[PDB]
This record gives sequence, structure tokens and C-alpha cells, in this order.
Amino acid sequence: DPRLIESLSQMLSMGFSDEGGWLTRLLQTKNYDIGAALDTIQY
Amino acid sequence: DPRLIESLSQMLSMGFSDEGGWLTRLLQTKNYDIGAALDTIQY
Repeated sequence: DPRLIESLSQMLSMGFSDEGGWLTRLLQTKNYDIGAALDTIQY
Repeated sequence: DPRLIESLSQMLSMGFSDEGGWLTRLLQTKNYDIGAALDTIQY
């Protein structure tokens, strides 16, 4: 899935981690859209 | 676990939703430590 890959990879490069899959959960909920995930975490 | 309830409630009051359980997941990995959760999301 190039969008899991690129969304998660871009957010790891921004310094987020994925302990316990929290960030994978967030991105899945947000359809792998980085902007929506950033909004949700109030970045 | 009352620590999950209480920490989720405090996070919701800060404007964080828990859509899809991402915030529950984050708080669980952090043992309900709000400082640590905020650090992880770079708040």
C-alpha cells in the first residue's frame, strides 16, 4: 500500500513514532491523509 | 481502568478526539502519562 507507506514514512520523518500502533490507528481512521492526522493531533 | 477514563477525559478537554481509538492506544502505550503522550504527539 503506497499510501500507508508514504503517509507513515513521512510522519516518522517528522519525528512521530508508532508505539503500540497509535499512529497507524490514527492514519487508518484518517484514510492515510497526513493533513487530517496532523489536524487531529493539533500539530 | 479509571486511569484511562481520567486521562482520556483530560485529553478530550484539550480538543483531542479519540476517533478510531488512536488516543486510547497512545495513552495505553504511555501508561496514562499525559506529559509523555503530549511529548509523543509533539504538542
